[PDB]
Amino acid sequence: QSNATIELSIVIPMYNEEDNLEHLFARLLEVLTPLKITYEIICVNDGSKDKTLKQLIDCYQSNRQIKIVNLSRNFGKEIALSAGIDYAQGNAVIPIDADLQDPPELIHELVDKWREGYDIVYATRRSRQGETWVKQFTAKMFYKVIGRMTEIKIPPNTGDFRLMDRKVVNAIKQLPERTRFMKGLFAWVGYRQTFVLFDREPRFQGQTKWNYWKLWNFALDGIFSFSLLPLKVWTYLGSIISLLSLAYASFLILKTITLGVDVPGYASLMVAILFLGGVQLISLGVIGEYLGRVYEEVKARPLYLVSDLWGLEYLP
Amino acid sequence: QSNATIELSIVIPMYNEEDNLEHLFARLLEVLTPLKITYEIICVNDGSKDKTLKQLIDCYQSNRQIKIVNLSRNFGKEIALSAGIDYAQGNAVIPIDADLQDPPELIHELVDKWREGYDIVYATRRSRQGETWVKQFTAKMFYKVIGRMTEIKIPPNTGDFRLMDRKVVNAIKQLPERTRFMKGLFAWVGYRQTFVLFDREPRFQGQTKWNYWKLWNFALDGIFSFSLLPLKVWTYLGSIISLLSLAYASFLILKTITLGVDVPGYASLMVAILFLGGVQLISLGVIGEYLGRVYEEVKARPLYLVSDLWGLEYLP
Amino acid sequence: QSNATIELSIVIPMYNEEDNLEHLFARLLEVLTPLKITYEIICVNDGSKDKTLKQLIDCYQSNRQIKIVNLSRNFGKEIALSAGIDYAQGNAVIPIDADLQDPPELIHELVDKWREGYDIVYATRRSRQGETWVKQFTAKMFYKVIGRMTEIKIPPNTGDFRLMDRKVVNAIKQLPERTRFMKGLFAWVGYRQTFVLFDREPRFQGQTKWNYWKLWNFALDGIFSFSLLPLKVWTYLGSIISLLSLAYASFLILKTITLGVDVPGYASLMVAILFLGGVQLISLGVIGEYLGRVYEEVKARPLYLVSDLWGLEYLP
Amino acid sequence: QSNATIELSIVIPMYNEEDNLEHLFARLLEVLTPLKITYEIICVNDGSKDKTLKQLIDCYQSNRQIKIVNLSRNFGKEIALSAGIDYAQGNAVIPIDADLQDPPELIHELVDKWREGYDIVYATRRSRQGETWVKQFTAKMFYKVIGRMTEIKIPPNTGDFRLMDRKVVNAIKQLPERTRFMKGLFAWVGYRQTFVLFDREPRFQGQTKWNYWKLWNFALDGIFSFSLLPLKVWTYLGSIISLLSLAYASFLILKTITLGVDVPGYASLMVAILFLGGVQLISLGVIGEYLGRVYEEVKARPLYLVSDLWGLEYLP
Ligand SMILES: O=c1ccn([C@@H]2O[C@H](COP(=O)(O)OP(=O)(O)O[C@H]3O[C@H](CO)[C@@H](O)[C@H](O)[C@H]3O)[C@@H](O)[C@H]2O)c(=O)[nH]1
Ligand SMILES: O=c1ccn([C@@H]2O[C@H](COP(=O)(O)OP(=O)(O)O[C@H]3O[C@H](CO)[C@@H](O)[C@H](O)[C@H]3O)[C@@H](O)[C@H]2O)c(=O)[nH]1
Ligand SMILES: O=c1ccn([C@@H]2O[C@H](COP(=O)(O)OP(=O)(O)O[C@H]3O[C@H](CO)[C@@H](O)[C@H](O)[C@H]3O)[C@@H](O)[C@H]2O)c(=O)[nH]1
Ligand SMILES: O=c1ccn([C@@H]2O[C@H](COP(=O)(O)OP(=O)(O)O[C@H]3O[C@H](CO)[C@@H](O)[C@H](O)[C@H]3O)[C@@H](O)[C@H]2O)c(=O)[nH]1
Ligand SMILES: [Mg+2]
Ligand SMILES: [Mg+2]
Ligand SMILES: [Mg+2]
Ligand SMILES: [Mg+2]
Repeated sequence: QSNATIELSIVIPMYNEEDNLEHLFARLLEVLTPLKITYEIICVNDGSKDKTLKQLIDCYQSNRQIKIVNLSRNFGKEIALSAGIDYAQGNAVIPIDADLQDPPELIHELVDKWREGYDIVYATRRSRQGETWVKQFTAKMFYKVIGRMTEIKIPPNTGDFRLMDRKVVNAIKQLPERTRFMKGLFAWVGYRQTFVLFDREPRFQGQTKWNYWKLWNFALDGIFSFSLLPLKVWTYLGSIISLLSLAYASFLILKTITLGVDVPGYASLMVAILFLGGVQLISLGVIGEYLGRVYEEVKARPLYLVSDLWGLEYLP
Repeated sequence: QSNATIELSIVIPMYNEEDNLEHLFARLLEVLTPLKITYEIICVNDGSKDKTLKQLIDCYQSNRQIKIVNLSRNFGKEIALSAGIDYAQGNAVIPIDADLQDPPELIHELVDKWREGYDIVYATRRSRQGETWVKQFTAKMFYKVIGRMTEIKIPPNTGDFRLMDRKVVNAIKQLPERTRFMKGLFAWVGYRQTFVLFDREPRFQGQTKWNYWKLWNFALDGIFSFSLLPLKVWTYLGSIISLLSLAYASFLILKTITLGVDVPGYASLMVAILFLGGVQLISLGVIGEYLGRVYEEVKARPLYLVSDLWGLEYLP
Repeated sequence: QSNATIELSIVIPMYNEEDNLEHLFARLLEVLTPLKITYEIICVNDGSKDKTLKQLIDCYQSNRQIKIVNLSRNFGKEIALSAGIDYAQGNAVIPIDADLQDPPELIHELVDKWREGYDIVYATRRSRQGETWVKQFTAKMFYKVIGRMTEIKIPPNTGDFRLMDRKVVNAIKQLPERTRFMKGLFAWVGYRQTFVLFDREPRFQGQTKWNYWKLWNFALDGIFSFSLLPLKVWTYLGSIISLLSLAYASFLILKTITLGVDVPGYASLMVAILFLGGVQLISLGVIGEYLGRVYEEVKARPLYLVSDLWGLEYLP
Repeated sequence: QSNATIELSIVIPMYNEEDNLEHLFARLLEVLTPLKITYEIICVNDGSKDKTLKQLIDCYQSNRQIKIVNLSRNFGKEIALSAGIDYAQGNAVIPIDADLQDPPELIHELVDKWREGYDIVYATRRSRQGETWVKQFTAKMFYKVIGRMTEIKIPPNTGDFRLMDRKVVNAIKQLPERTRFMKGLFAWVGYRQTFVLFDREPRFQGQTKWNYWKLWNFALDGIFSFSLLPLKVWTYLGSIISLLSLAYASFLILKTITLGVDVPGYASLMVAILFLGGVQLISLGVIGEYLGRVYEEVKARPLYLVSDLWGLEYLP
């Protein structure tokens, strides 16, 4: 009997991952055989510049569970993951890395948490460990900032290693977004979510020169995709500055009448500067409010997500 | 004979509404039985953190008229109402609250007004009563402001308790909008609209610490979704300021030629400040006009709504 | 034999047009009978506040050529025309006014020009005549301005009285736009276009107190929907102002070194003011360029329009 | 046996190309007959103002390989090319010019490079030659700038003469964009790309008065469609200016306390000017970041492009 129903999809983005395919596939097979479930392995070639696709085709010829999504260009790991998840058909989908920095054995644990009713199972590191103090402090500050500014609650130490139920995968597919912060998006599609702790081996504990410009832009993407306060604060700042300018002008007139001293030219210049700056900041704040509305409209997120229905059929 | 056609949908958003389901359903059944019409009760669980969904499933098992829309997350009362209306199939749809602050008996009156040809029947409180003076004054000022700025006429004292005909429900479904002001949207879909007065009981007359930041943001949403004047005023303000700067410069030159006194440096600085501020305000106004056009485009409201046709079929 | 193919659609937007329906329909029938072609009359009730819809239904009961599009609200004459054209099915579509200020007899002439191969036949007044000098001068200046700024060539003295071939009607339907300047849109869908001159009778020559705020907003819509120069000029203005500030600073330093006089504080303030204003104007210009790109994207106009094909089928 | 499968499409945009059709078609037939492949010639009349369409119809009557796309208006060469490619159905598509400035014989070479597995084959001039020094320097500077700012790598000396595989054509059709920089778009859809060198004949080496305003706007389109840095730089500039203002104020206070001299009015004015300018530049930078996100959303580019699949079917 052929099930024809994939229970588990393993999505691996690959970029120059030759001389890693054999070990990765051996470990994955060793982990996935005891699970006794139908599975597929979607390997997404993200424009590799070496003999990765050739070895992938060699493995695909012999192993029926291997499928290849060959992207035209190198789009990056996140976009390769998105493509692999788009082409995945399992009831659960697990993104994993080809270098096996995240132990594939934990897949089993994830599957267990998936069978207890959880729709998202994050694989979270117990501690950051090998990451430098600067990286840890910046990550902690970013998470605190995004928690304060936004209404989403991104769990700590969560990477791309996770299990997503088919329902969560379809919810993520319902989000047409070109500027995606995946951590915030997974927090936003709030289903039954849990986490499984795992200690990453010292082989991959810390070895990375982080490009802090890329990290800064990633944090900016996360903040801007889920908060509009940076656009709203300016109208109130302009109102405060204009009020200060008006109060200063009133005080200058009061000193002119009660002391008989004409207002100095620099004081009038300061009043005009503050008033014009506040008016322009109010205009910028109104523009920012309307631009936030436009951004919300063009992100085109669903108003809601239905997780379960009783007595009703799902709307197309 | 099975009608298979729901005449009335009752949409109830629920968030932690356990220990209220029994009384709510008993009152609703007592009201809806004499109506002698087929009905459904769409209960929308908006991510309740207690045993609300369990009791909802218990009620759904026994009562065939109860259906449950279980949202993945807590999206808020308005979004839960939107989801329930999306899943409703009655000829008329009535959003009601689970705490029964709005008397369900008035449903009957609403249905009567629905059978007289009205497409929207608002349930309006006779007086605000228990609301504090600050709340009443802010609401009155907001309604006056939105009436002056916009072309819509939002009726006073209207809440979410209302009856919408299927035609109005479909018109609202035709509005893809992520930043929705529902009061203004219902005013904008102008069908045959009336209201039914009702005095809310002292049990729910006034007990609420209003978060005026949330109210302010709600008013901002309402003003910005139906008015573009806050974007347009800035170009005229900049034109006025630039004209004043040019007139001041002309007066300074006139005093330089007729009195033989060279222009003081502070006067020239003031002229430059005013001219640059006016030019930047004109630029901000042009940007605001184009941003208002962009906002109108991305709101993607239908150009018109057809209420009735004679000799023609409805366009798909 | 029943043709079942409407050759001509007459679209009439109506708002409080009772006591005009009898004369309008009599004149239209007198004009359209000699044409010996199948026709329909789409009357669009734009939320009339009198017994217009009742008389329209009375006429529709007896006359098989009358169809009624009843809009939910009063959306305005232009939107009512858009709805009527959307519901029209004739090979040619002619928008006409219910008061018959434009002679329906000219319809015949329009039809003639339609049979000579022209896709758009404008009905143009020979002279403005009754319009005041202010109105004529403002219209002439607006048309000159829109001709200079844009690449479209809006013909003079063209109103809503025109004939549009089905191909032009479908091209206009291909333009999803919520901020529409119909004159510019018809110029933009450039098919075989001609005009027929007609002298409007003194009964409707001039009687109108034009709301120049509405006319100004209409002109702004026309300019902004087909020109982006108001967004682009600001970056060049800022560049010029910044260059002037830098040159002034250089001249001040040159006078400081060649004359031994330290730069006065007001001169340094002026340099800073001009430099900051120019930098902010460059920023506003870059924002305006990107906003113009966004506006072009969200207007979603077709890249091209195909008028004829040889050896190919039309793309869906 | 009728193949019914076009192997090669030749897309020719034509604008006033009468007295060139005979030579163009003779040369094209001479080149395309030895290829021994099925082909079509899509001639796109871009609103020609002479007897171009008549001769095109005459040629289409006799030659079964000629098809005509008659655009309603003159939309420009690039849009005419887009329409012709949209109506092309060959496995490979080659845009060529009607004046035959690019030798059609090179088509053969392109086809050869297409059969070696390349999806895009650019026809690149060996040297610019006849172009003036100003044109060459501006082109080189523009290409260096777009290479530095963006992540795309536009090949040098590439024109519209190229071969695109059906897969690349479909990828380009997947890009709904009204503001298109085709060079950057072809760089962005990164498939197997190569180039074929060709020396353009002295008949077309250099004869052109380039409109540098149009070239400047084209370069602006290219930079803005693939870079957001012009929107991002302003927040950092504002931060720097605000920091300088704060440092200047601190230095002034330090001199006030350590020297006992009250701060001059011009110094305080300068501090206020710099602080307000920096705050407004930060606001403009935040607006620019959000506007860049909006532009990315409304460009609606696909997240990825799949070039090949193994074990999976293409997603609809
Ligand atoms: O453009 C691409 C496309 C796919 N992949 C795949 O992504 C998987 C793992 O990516 P990897 O580069 O090994 O990242 P990590 O090991 O998880 O750690 C990263 O941590 C930083 C951000 O997490 C990155 O900037 C660093 O490159 C890297 O050390 C592998 O299968 C790769 O093939 C890439 O890395 N880059
Ligand atoms: O996130 C949610 C989702 C659903 N519901 C449902 O909405 C119904 C009624 O909502 P409720 O909180 O009782 O509001 P009201 O009784 O109508 O009065 C409100 O008046 C203010 C705005 O109307 C609110 O901010 C206050 O929370 C509240 O006092 C109930 O079925 C709730 O279960 C919520 O209230 N919050
Ligand atoms: O909201 C609506 C909906 C439909 N119509 C119909 O439009 C037709 C003609 O409109 P009308 O008001 O008579 O305009 P005109 O006679 O063409 O002249 C106008 O010229 C100005 C702009 O053209 C308008 O602002 C003035 O109201 C009016 O004098 C009639 O069938 C009306 O019923 C309106 O006028 N207003
Ligand atoms: O609006 C249109 C529509 C179609 N075509 C067709 O495009 C082909 C070639 O265009 P052409 O005008 O001859 O450009 P080039 O010979 O490639 O060189 C150009 O180089 C510059 C930009 O490449 C242009 O601005 C100059 O007009 C021109 O010298 C011909 O089949 C034309 O019919 C146009 O040129 N303009
Ligand atoms: Mg790794
Ligand atoms: Mg309540
Ligand atoms: Mg009239
Ligand atoms: Mg040429």
